[PDB]
Amino acid sequence: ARNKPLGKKLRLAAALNSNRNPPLWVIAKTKRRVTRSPARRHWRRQKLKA
Amino acid sequence: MKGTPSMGKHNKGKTHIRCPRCGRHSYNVTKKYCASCGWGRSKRWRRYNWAK
Amino acid sequence: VDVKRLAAEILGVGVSRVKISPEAVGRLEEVVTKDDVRALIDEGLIWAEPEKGNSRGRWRELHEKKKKGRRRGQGSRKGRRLDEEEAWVNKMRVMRRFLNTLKRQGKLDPATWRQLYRMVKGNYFRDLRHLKTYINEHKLTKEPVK
Amino acid sequence: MIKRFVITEKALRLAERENKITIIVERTATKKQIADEVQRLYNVKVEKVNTLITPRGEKKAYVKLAEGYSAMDLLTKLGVL
Amino acid sequence: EKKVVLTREYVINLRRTREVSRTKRAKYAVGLIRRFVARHLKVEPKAVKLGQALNEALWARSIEKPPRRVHVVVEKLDDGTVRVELKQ
RNA sequence: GGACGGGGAACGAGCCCCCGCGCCCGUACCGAGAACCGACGCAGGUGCUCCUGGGUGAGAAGCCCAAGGCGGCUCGGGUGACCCCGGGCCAGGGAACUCGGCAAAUUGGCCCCGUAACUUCGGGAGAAGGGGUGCCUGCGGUCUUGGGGUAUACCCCCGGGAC
RNA sequence: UAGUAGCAGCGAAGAGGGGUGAGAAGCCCCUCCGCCGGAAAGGACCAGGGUUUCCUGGCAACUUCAAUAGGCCAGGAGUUAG
RNA sequence: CCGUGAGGGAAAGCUGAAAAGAACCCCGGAAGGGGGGUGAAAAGAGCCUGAAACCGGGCGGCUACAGUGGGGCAGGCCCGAA
RNA sequence: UAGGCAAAGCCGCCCGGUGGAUGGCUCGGCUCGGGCGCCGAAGAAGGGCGUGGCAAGCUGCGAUAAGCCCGGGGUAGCCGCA
Ligand SMILES: [Mg+2]
Ligand SMILES: [Mg+2]
Ligand SMILES: [Mg+2]
Ligand SMILES: [Mg+2]
Ligand SMILES: [Mg+2]
Ligand SMILES: [Mg+2]
Ligand SMILES: [Mg+2]
Ligand SMILES: [Mg+2]
Ligand SMILES: [Mg+2]
Ligand SMILES: [Mg+2]
Ligand SMILES: [Mg+2]
Ligand SMILES: [Mg+2]
Ligand SMILES: [Mg+2]
Ligand SMILES: [Mg+2]
Ligand SMILES: [Mg+2]
Ligand SMILES: [Mg+2]
Ligand SMILES: [Mg+2]
Ligand SMILES: [Mg+2]
Ligand SMILES: [Mg+2]
Ligand SMILES: [Mg+2]
Ligand SMILES: [Mg+2]
Ligand SMILES: [Mg+2]
Ligand SMILES: [Mg+2]
Ligand SMILES: [Mg+2]
Ligand SMILES: [Mg+2]
Ligand SMILES: [Mg+2]
Ligand SMILES: [Zn+2]
Repeated sequence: ARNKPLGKKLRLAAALNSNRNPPLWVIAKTKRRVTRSPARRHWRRQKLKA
Repeated sequence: MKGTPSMGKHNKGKTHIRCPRCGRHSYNVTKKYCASCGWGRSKRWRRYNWAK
Repeated sequence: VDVKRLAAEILGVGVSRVKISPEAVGRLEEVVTKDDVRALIDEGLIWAEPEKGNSRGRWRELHEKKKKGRRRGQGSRKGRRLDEEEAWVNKMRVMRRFLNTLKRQGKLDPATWRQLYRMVKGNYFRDLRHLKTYINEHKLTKEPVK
Repeated sequence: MIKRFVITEKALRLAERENKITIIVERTATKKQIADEVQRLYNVKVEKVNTLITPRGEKKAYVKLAEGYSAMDLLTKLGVL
Repeated sequence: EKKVVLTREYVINLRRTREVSRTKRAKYAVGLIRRFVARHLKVEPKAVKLGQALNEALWARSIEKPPRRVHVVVEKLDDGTVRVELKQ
């Protein structure tokens, strides 16, 4: 939406911050055990109920 | 019309939003309480024995 | 970057009218800012094709023919052109201002003005020439009206 | 109150051209508080403060210094440049 | 810079375009000229290059009405590529 | 905003010049035949919700072209059998087809003439039926809109516009 | 089953030359050809979506084919009000 | 993650003793292949063992005038080390 | 006549690819027995958001944010899962 409430906007900021895979050194640190994050999503596939 | 065409009308409305007390997507903005925790119509937390 | 997107906004024209010279293919990949597109527009490697306006020579020729009376026959008409309601407004205004001027100056008495004013409203007179002919023929005024 | 400075390409162009320093402050800091913090911390004069809340949830303030103080000088004095 | 080693005039016949679908006739005629020149000049079809004036002649009446025949000039360059241009 | 009353001070404006302050939240982008919903980069739905040049035209109709955009309703090439989906034409006959004129076909705009039974007197009615229709060369009219003539209408002259 | 069905239908579509590149019908540029033009298509914008926006680079996966393209992937940036 | 919501709700364990996690050379656009190494053993990060279904190759028997599977007897070809 | 001699195809074995059974393992569960037993206006439980140099999740923590101070144990390493 063009016009947002700040409470809804802040929750979108939290989702935006967490949407990222684990860094490449974490994969090396864990010997390829930690490769994926559950907070990873696509905007078109998984919809936040914000 | 009750199937796919009527599904296209669910793009702009809303019945519930996020509840401040429990954080779930269960706050009824018209009835003005939470369908999960009961915030706004009951100061005690809503929880029933028939639900696991 | 897309040079045509930048160049169209500099030139103030559509992106469909922005032309990049094929000689400047090497310099496209180096352009970073709008100042770099401004350098190329000054050099003439980016310009804008002049826009098309629909030519009106055929229309302007045809409009003279239509004024002379060509191309308006029965086989060229599909709907209503003459306004019947609008014609009545001009018919009353032409005849009323003529009659009112005559009475205002004094050449027509208010009594004889009334019968003609009501005859105008009653659709007795086809046009102004008919009204002038009636006024001249019946001698409703001392001096003939042109 | 201040969290850090913004030294991006846009922020650096602003400092040289419009005498503006870009900072990240607390999300609840107002324009009155940001102007007071900048003047107190750095001993300059603020003309106006333009503030926005970024899509990542932070507050960014474009502080325009008054016309006797250099925005780039304060950046280079702090050592954050 | 590339030098010419053989020049010929050819009258390519495009009557076959009237036997294919109307919506691909002008593009089909490009294939006819490439296969014609490849056959007569003994090169592959990808080695043939079409001049701009020839292309405009093929597309002059849009995709459905290419010309029935074209008078062309074929030139074989020193490196092996053949150039075809409309006779003008 | 104005009026009508009461109270108060010795100052003082709705006029002119000058000075100060204006916090908080939104602001990117799509807004849809790929950014929303429908499990999809879905021929549906939401939103064509509001706006848009020229020619023909009654017309915001259709057709062609601007401004502006697009070739991304995200496979390409060859062949030119049967068969299928969509489309065109068909001599003579003219519903003989078929449950059934289903489907297709016919008519079609505008102008003029003309128009029945019946009727709740309003209608029926575009009833029905007949004729005209292009292009070119000239001659006129009814207005309209400015300017110039003594000149507010009329009359004369000049330029533009419509029928 | 089977390297088979489908990737037609709903009134647009491509072609030539050059450049990039390991690799080009498909990416970039020019020329031609076409479609919309009171709009499945141009301008604005609500809800909803939430970074899809911009820049750089890339092609293991995604896109009914390809790809050096990309709403994809990686990195960085971006929304200023009396 | 699914549903507007009340609510509903998965899949998914194992290198080696020690990374000693594969130096170096040729090829490839790259994934990667060959040679060469480490290790008791590739156990090679898609990592203990690694079945069947399934698919590819090699071998044995048949194969275009003969209607298929199971059993008994007879024969051909092939294997028949423990 | 039969063999050299073969198409497509069929059966068996071996090797390979796919797959993740089997076996071994186990910081997990389950059951039973014993104990202990309330927290909150001195603002709780629960939730949101944030917090790490490179950090997305979990765990911890709360703008003093994988942490600050004091004392006891513990002496040589430590900077959670990782
Ligand atoms: Mg969706
Ligand atoms: Mg409701
Ligand atoms: Mg005509
Ligand atoms: Mg009337
Ligand atoms: Mg905007
Ligand atoms: Mg699609
Ligand atoms: Mg245009
Ligand atoms: Mg296409
Ligand atoms: Mg017939
Ligand atoms: Mg019959
Ligand atoms: Mg019959
Ligand atoms: Mg019918
Ligand atoms: Mg097919
Ligand atoms: Mg085909
Ligand atoms: Mg059309
Ligand atoms: Mg058109
Ligand atoms: Mg129209
Ligand atoms: Mg639009
Ligand atoms: Mg890009
Ligand atoms: Mg983009
Ligand atoms: Mg992404
Ligand atoms: Mg603001
Ligand atoms: Mg294994
Ligand atoms: Mg033996
Ligand atoms: Mg065989
Ligand atoms: Mg808590
Ligand atoms: Zn609640």
